[PDB]
Amino acid sequence: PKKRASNGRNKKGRGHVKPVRCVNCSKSIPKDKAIKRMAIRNIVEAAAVRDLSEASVYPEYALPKTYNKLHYCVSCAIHARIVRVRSREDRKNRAPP
Amino acid sequence: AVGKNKRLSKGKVVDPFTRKEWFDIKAPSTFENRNVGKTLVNKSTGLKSASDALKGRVVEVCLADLQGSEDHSFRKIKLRVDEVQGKNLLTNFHGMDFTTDKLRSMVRKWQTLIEANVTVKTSDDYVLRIFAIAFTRKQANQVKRHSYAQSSHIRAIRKVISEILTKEVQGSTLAQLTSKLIPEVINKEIENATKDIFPLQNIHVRKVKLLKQPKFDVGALMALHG
Amino acid sequence: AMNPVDHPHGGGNHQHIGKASTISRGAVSGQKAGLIAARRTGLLRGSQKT
Amino acid sequence: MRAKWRKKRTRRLKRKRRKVRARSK
Amino acid sequence: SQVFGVARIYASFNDTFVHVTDLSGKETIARVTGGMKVKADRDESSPYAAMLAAQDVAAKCKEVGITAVHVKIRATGGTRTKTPGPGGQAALRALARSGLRIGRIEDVTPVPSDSTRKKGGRRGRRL
Amino acid sequence: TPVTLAKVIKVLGRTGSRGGVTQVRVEFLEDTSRTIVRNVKGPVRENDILVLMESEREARRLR
RNA sequence: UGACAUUGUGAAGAGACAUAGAGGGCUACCUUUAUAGUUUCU
RNA sequence: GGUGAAAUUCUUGGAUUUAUUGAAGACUAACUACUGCGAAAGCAUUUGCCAAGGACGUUUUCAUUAAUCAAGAACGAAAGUUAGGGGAUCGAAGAUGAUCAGAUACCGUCGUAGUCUUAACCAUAAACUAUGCCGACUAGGGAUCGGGUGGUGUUUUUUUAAUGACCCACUCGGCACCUUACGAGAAAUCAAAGUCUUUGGGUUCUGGGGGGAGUAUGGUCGCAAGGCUGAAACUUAAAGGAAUU
RNA sequence: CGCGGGGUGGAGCAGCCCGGUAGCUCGUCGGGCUAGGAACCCGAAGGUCGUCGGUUCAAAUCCGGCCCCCGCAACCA
RNA sequence: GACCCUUAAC
Repeated sequence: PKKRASNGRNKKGRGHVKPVRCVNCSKSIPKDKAIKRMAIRNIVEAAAVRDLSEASVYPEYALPKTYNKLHYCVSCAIHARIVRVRSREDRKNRAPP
Repeated sequence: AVGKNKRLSKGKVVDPFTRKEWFDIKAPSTFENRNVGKTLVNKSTGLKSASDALKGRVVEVCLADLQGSEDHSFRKIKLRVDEVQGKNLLTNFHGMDFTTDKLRSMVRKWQTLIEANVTVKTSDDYVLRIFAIAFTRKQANQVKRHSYAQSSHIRAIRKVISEILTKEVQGSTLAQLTSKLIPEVINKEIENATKDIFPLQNIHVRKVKLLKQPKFDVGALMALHG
Repeated sequence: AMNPVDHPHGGGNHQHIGKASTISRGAVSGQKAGLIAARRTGLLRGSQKT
Repeated sequence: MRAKWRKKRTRRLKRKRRKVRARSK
Repeated sequence: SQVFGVARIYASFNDTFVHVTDLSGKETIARVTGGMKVKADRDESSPYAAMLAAQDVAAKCKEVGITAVHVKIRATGGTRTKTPGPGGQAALRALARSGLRIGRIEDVTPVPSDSTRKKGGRRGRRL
Repeated sequence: TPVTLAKVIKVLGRTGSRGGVTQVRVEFLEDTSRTIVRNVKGPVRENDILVLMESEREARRLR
C-alpha cells in the first residue's frame, strides 16, 4: 500500500527536481527527498577553546564557526541515525524534535 | 606508516634556515598599519638573485590586523610585492576578499541572495573584477516569515548596484579605491540607491580581483611612501 | 601486395608485413615505409589533451 | 526471477531467434 | 614585535597535514603529517597522530624564529567529503598548547559552486 | 617524560564494548582549571587520583 | 652525436694551489673564507 | 593515496602538501522551500536579443465559435544509434585485494564507450498523483505564490513633495497543507477516491482467475537496439489486494 | 621404429648453484565449532621416489637396460 | 569485516 501521502519526498507541482549526492556514500538522491541538516559548529570543538583563547594574540577573539549543509540519502540518514523509524501515527509530525 | 615505503632510493644535506634570511614586507599608506610581517628568501647566489625571487610574492593579511580594528575582521587583503629596497621592501594593493565564515554566515534561508559582479577599469589603468553581495531583509513589523524578493527587484537591484560600482571605480585611482573601500562607503551608497526597491540588508562588497595592472611605473608605488 | 624486390612489405606465402610496420626516425630511404616514427598505434581511444 | 532480467533474457532469446531465422531467410 | 607564519592544517581522513609556512606561504617550514607518527594506516586519522605531528611542527618552527602562526584549517573538500577529519582539532589544539601564539583562524576548505561529479556512482558506495 | 598526577572531579559513565572502561572528567593537580576527560580501565569513583602516562589527550568516547 | 677549425668583448658561489666546524651504527664528494696570480655549472 | 583492514598505485628523477599573470571541459552549490513556471519530458550564474504564456483587471470586442475525442500529428528523461568538434570529471565493458567453494559481485585503483551540433534517429521509464479530461454542487482552518480592491493603516531620496517595502481585510486564479470525518471505500485511505441498488451531467481509453505470455505463423515503424499490434496449444485452484494476531 | 623430455602419497609439486635416507599443498581421517550439512579451527596418517643392474666418500638422482605419459620430424624427384 | 543451506519419509 501507499506509505506516505507525500511519497517520501517534497515534490507536488514539479515532476523533476535535480539530484544531490549523499555526503556519506555519494548516492544520487533528489534534493527534495534528501535529509539535509545544517551544521553550524564552533571551529575549536569547545574543549580546546580556553587553550586556544589563552594562546591567542588577540583579546576577545570572535572565534568563527563553520557552516555546512549536509545532505543524506535515506539509507545513510537511517544508518547514521539522522532520522529513525517512527510509528505509523507519528510519521505525520513534520515539526522538528 | 614510518617504515613501509617499499622504495624511495634505488641507489643503495644543508639546513636551509641558515641559507634563508628574513626580509621585511610592508603595506602602502592606504592602510594605517605599515609593517605587516616578514618573509624568507635564499641567499644572494648568482643563479637565483634573491631580489627577483621576492618580487612576485603575495601575502594575504586581515584588514583587522592591517587597520587595528576588530570591525574589519571579516575582510582579507592580498598584498603583492613590487620592488625591494634593501630588506625593507614595499607592496601595493593586489586584491581583497571576504573571510570564509562571514560569507557563510550572511547566507541563510528565507531571504534572497543578490550577487553582482563588474569588471570596470580603474583610472590608474588597473582592471578590477569587483563582486558585491546583498540580501533582502525582513521589515520591522513584518509578520511574513520569509521576506523574498520578486526577481524584478533583483534585476533592478543588480542594475543600480553595477552602476554604482562602475561609476565609483571608473574615475578613481587604484589607491583611492582602496582608501574608499576601507570606510565601506560603497556599501552605504548602495543602501541608499536600493532603499526604494527592497530593504536589502548586508550589502557588502566581496572579492576585489585584480585582472591586469599597468606598466610598473616605479614613481607611482613610491608615491604612497613618499 | 608487392614482391620483396619492390617493397619492404612485399613477398610471403600470405600477404603480411612480417616485421613491425613502425619505423624509426633514423631509418634511411627505402626503409621508411609503414608508420614512420610512430609514438603510438592502434585505434585512438579517449582524448590526447588537445 | 526478477522481471527486469526475465525481460532481458527473453530479448536475448528473441535476438537469437531472429539470427537463426535469418540464416534460413 | 611579532613574527608570524601560517599553520595551514589540512585534516583529511587517514591523514592530517599540519605544516607551517611564512606570510606569503611560498616558504614551508616543518611539514609534518600524522602519517609518520604512527605505524598503521588505519591508526593515522586519530587525533593522536595529528597532535604528534603538530608537536614536532612547533618544535621545528620555534627553532626557526616563527613565534606565532595564523591558522588556515582545511578539509579535503572539492567533490570529496568537505568535513574536517578527526585530527583537525588536535593539530590545532597541540599547536596552541606548544607555546606558539595563534591568531585569525579560518576554514579554507575548497567548496565548489556546482562541482564536477562525485565519485561512487549514482547508487553510491554500497556496503 | 615526567608523568603528571590528576584527580577526578566527575564520572561520565561506562563505555566500551562490554562497558569495561569509564569516562571520567579529571582535574590536574598543578595548574588547575585545566580539565581533561580520560578512560579508566578499572573501577573508579569520585575524588580518585589518576595517573596519566601522557597529559594532552581527550577521548570523549570509546566504541 | 662530440671535438677542433671561418668562432670576433666583458660578468657570476672560476670541480680554484697550501694552514679549516657539523649533521655519521678529532675520519680524505655536500652554501664556506683570512695571504700575487690565466678557467666554471652557464 | 586508499580502506572495515589492506593491497593495486605515485614518490633520488621530490610524491603528497604550500603559495597571484595558466590551454581546458563540465556543472551552476550555499540562497533552495510541503516555493515558481511548463502540456508533459522538464526548467536554477549575469546581461543583451527574440518570439511565447497563465493569472489578474476590464461598464473592450466577437458571439456559441464549445467539451471529449477512433484515424491522424507535435513534443517526449535516461540509456542507446548513425556523423564531424570537444573529452575536465565521473564511468556499463575491460586487470589487483577480501571470499575462499568461489566472487569475472558488492570495496581500492585505473580505465574505453558514454550527458555539445546534426538529414539527425530512437519513442521507451515506478514517463507516478500508479488517480483521463470538461462541468456543477457538497464541510471546516490557516498559510503561501501571482494579480487586483479597500484601509490619510507602519516605515522610507533632498529626512515627513513621484513611489517602494511591510500590516490588516477582501477577492480571483494556482502549488499545497490537520484527523479510520457527514459521505465513500475491502481496507489502506480519500478536500475527492463524495453527490454511486435512493444506481443516468458530457465524453475518451482500458480490464474480465493464475500461468503460458506481452511469448508472433503475421503486419508495421526503426540504421540497429527495438517500438506498436498481438495469439493458441497446454497447464492450473487458486494467483492476488488491504487489515488483524 | 629417428630425435627428445618426463615417471616422487589418492592428486599436484619439493633431491636440478650434483647428497638432510623423502618435505609442502589439495584430498582422506579424528576432534572441535553449529540444532545436523557446508565454510572455519586444531591435529593425524599416507609414498624406502616406475622396475632391474652400476662408484661403495649417507648413491638411487648422474650411468646403462625394459615399460608408461607425451612431444617434434616424418621430404624431393 | 565475514555469516551458504535445511523432511520424500504419514
